[PDB]
Amino acid sequence: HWGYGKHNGPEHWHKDFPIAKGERQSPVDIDTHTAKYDPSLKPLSVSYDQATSLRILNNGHAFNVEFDDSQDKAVLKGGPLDGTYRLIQFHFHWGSLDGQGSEHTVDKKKYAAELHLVHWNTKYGDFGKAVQQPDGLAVLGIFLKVGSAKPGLQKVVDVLDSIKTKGKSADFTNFDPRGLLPESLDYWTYPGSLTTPPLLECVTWIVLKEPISVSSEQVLKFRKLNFNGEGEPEELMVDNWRPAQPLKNRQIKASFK
Ligand SMILES: NS(=O)(=O)c1ccc(C(=O)O)c(S(=O)(=O)NCCc2ccccc2)c1
Ligand SMILES: [Zn+2]
Repeated sequence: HWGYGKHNGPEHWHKDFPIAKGERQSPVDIDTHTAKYDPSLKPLSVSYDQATSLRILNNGHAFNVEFDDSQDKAVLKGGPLDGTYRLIQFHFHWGSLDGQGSEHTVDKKKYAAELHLVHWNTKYGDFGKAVQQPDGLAVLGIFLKVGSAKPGLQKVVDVLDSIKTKGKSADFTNFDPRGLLPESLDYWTYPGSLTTPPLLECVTWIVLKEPISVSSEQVLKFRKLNFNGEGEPEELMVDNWRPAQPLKNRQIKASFK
């Protein structure tokens, strides 16, 4: 099955998921000089005050912090979006070393990690229906660089020992994702896809310009996770990022000048 190794990694995914070579695949390199300021873009509206986190899951490719999305509690609106998108989960992509790990790049710069807050368009009723639509999901992408610790991340880091291997989960209530956001909500946006199989072309990407800083110790703990199941040969969960894909017939728009 698919993963991030030599034998089953991003260069192989097209054989099971032909849309991998599609017209609006993610991630992409963000050429900052070519992205055009769009004065018609709105400020993002990130309304996470009532967010209800439930659980954290090692799914064999990342860890997902899952939210109660049975009603409008944590929503993303505004920016490039029409309507209301409900937070369902967040996860990260990261490297084996600090010089790689992000999926999006900025003028070819790779960050140490990238956070994805996944939201679905509530006009489609459920997540499974939303992923079948071109405007089904909105993913808020936030770059991580290694420097000062991020205090709001440490509750996540400290639970990781309990979900070391694929299929392990743990209770993870009352986590506030507002503690993972940078100061500025300046962003780039473009139409794209899921960055893992099934690679569905259902995502409005909103990538924040300002990275968050996390400590070397924090990201080292991400790298102690396992792709494998309990008792299986240990494969460290590192380099779980898809590289940049062809931009093709797309424009990246900036919310700022
Ligand atoms: N990097 S990303 O934002 O594109 C992304 C990565 C992983 C997943 C995931 O499945 O957990 C997701 S997800 O929660 O949107 N799930 C997509 C896979 C899926 C499709 C249809 C039904 C269930 C899951 C998104
Ligand atoms: Zn992701």
